[PDB]
Amino acid sequence: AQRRKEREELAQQYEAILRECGHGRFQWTLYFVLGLALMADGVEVFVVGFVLPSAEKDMCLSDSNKGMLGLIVYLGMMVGAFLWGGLADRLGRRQCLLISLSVNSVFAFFSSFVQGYGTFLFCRLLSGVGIGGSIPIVFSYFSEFLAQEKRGEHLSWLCMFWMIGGVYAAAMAWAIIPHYGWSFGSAYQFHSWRVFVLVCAFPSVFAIGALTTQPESPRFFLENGKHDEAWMVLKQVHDTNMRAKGHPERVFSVTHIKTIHTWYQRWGVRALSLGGQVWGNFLSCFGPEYRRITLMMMGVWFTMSFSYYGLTVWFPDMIRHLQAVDYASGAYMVYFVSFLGTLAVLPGNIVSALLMDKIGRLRMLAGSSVMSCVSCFFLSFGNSESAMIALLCLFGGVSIASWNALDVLTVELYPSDKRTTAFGFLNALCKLAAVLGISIFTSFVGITKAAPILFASAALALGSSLALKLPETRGQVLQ
Ligand SMILES: COc1ccccc1NC(=O)C[C@@H](C)Cc1cc(C)cc(C)c1
Ligand SMILES: Cc1cnccc1CN1C[C@@H](c2cc(F)c(F)c(F)c2)CC1=O
Repeated sequence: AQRRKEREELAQQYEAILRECGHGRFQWTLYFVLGLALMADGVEVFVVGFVLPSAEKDMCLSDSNKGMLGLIVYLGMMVGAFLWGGLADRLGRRQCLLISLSVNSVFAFFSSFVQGYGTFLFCRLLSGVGIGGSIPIVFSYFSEFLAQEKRGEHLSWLCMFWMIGGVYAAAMAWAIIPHYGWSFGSAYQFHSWRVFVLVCAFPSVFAIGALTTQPESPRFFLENGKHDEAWMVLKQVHDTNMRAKGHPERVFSVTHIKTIHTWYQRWGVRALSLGGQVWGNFLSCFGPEYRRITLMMMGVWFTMSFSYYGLTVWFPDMIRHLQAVDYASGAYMVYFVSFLGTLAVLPGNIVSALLMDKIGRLRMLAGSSVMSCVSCFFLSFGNSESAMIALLCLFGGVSIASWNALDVLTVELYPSDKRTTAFGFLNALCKLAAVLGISIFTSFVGITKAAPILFASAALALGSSLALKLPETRGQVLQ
């Protein structure tokens, strides 16, 4: 009872202080810094989705060792998302993001020098574990600096870096290793998979370097009884914004902010305390206040991720089938399709950013889910490569807005002390949905076109039906 009152006062005062600080240079600099980490995450997603499965053909492997790489790295990403999301509520957003990016970079670097398939599997699994935690931490970290007036608009532009990371991975795959033999022979002669792996690790290193310059989230400090650090961070934000805008004479007027109050044996007891706190935070999401919201968010996230990652493997096989049919009358195609998808998402991002705070998160999510279902059903009517590409671009452009709205809802539906835990759980569920979608839609290669399309459309329809029951968060202070 007392704690809820104190946290409500803290949220109100934090929104007032964010309004006093304003929006400007600091927020955009942090936006680029966190976009670097999102770009690294997109690079890893593309590498798991397209590079490794094609490389498995070159690396002669048994029938048992066909799906192995992608499956196990996605499982590592699923584990890491939950782990780092849980730890971010206890150690801090910046600290856990730095640790996860360091793990990802170190093991991506190590994977280049391996001389075995199993060692490469191990290194890439650990790299996936490191990279899994980026999205929840990045989104919560950036949201805790945005006022309620335009938080949704500024959060909607974060996925462009994920798209750019996918495009960068596709371009580097096409350039460094086009139709080459992935063997553990390459001799690191530039056109090598080792060189490709080394180049793919640059965004993570740059993200670490940039993130070392940014301050920890002051909301985390306030929620954990660190008044002075949060005050210093807020003063830094205010001074940066006012100096950038040409008003260095303005003085930060905030005085006091509401605050909430052998070696291996010690490490063990501290780690047990951390684990207990993380488990308690996870179990709190299924309490009487948040259980229904958690279940509905789980359903919507699972359906959207399942449909998207099913289509990501269904579409290239359909393109290959159409090309074969035309002929009977690789990497560059994937890169071109990724570039076109990144271009087509941009109008959807513009519309979502401009309408999120104007019409609300619920209407955006519902309309975009309905349009995504309609476009997924429309995908079945294409009968040529160009028509299929245009329909997929339309589907992506209409569907990205639902993802943006769901990110905003996930940020705003949970309290600050458990936001990253809930987001990490939902992102791990999304990774599981991606695994299931890829595995199931791979079995559909030999059957027909219509059935996978109908399956994905039904999943999107279920997600749209579930989206209607979520509560609206527009106009509220950040919990
Ligand atoms: C920007 O890409 C990516 C980003 C991150 C990871 C992978 C990719 N790339 C793909 O997954 C290939 C292709 C299916 C992307 C795509 C998606 C949509 C909805 C429409 C279009 C035209 C392309
Ligand atoms: C950035 C992000 C934020 N929150 C959760 C997950 C993510 C990462 N994404 C984006 C999603 C997506 C949706 C689309 F409709 C597209 F067209 C597209 F290309 C990609 C798929 C995914 O896993």
